[PDB]
Amino acid sequence: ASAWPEEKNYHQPAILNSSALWQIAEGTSISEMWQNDLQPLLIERYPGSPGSYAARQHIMQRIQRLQADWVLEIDTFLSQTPYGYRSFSNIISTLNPTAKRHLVLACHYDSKYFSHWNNRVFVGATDSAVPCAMMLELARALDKKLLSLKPDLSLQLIFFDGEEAFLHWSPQDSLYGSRHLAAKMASTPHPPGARGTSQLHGMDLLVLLDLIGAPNPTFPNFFPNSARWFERLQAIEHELHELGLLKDHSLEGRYFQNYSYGGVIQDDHIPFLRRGVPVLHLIPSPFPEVWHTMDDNEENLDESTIDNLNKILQVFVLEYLHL
Ligand SMILES: [Zn+2]
Repeated sequence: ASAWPEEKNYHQPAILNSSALWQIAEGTSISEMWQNDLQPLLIERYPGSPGSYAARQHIMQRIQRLQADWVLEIDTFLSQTPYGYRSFSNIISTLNPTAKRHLVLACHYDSKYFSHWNNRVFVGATDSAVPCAMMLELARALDKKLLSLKPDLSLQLIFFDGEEAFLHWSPQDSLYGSRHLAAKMASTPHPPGARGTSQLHGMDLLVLLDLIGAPNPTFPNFFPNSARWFERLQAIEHELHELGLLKDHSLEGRYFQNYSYGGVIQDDHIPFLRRGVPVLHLIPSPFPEVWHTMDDNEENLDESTIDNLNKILQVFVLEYLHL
């Protein structure tokens, strides 16, 4: 039996030089993302709501206008909830569907349900409207390079529905979309016609973005089997910084620090991690101060920090895909 599922263990990045880094920093526009990808998502969008629908259409429309050969799938399913049976819909955007391996970027597009309080509405700006916009901006910004993909390795984006609990977190009330998708992918032969390999074996790495957008985030290196990739994020941040390609940024206050975090954090990566998928969890610790508060809004977002992370992530993806 082919040993292709092991290729991910030996995969190395094709590192960009100074000139290329300058080009990537120049190619991303934080103001464009702000107006075209983020603001339309800053609305109430808990599962089943009109906003969930509007968000899903926004995300799909923005991917569909790109030149790259994105194949969009809406994975809709039912699940029991504290409010009875309900419908959910994950959004999966895939380049080269039959491609055996894919680097996967992900986040959740639902917003935690909260009844309006004193005319305030919860829109989860950092949680996770920004991660959503960041993935859209990356697809747009790297569009020309991704188009060239039209190593049997390509890219995939997942926007999970129902990451949030309807009440407070519990094993059964939360991670609706990811628990469902992880199970579906684990039982789907891949590539097509395969005898004993699944879509999960095809996942080179799950890079999950969550709670991004607040000032001074510090991301810990959570897992040893993705530690070398965390290292690459550190190196990229360091080099972009040294080249003067980051804004209001210092090494003392770097985002990717030299520290681990032993505990467990409940999030969409769990169902994948427990089935063996390598995970690079881009969630900060501590969480943003506005976490699950009506203040997790646009006003409290740190623009230059988001801009800096767009450059780091875009460089990471290009290097991973050898583009
Ligand atoms: Zn949340």
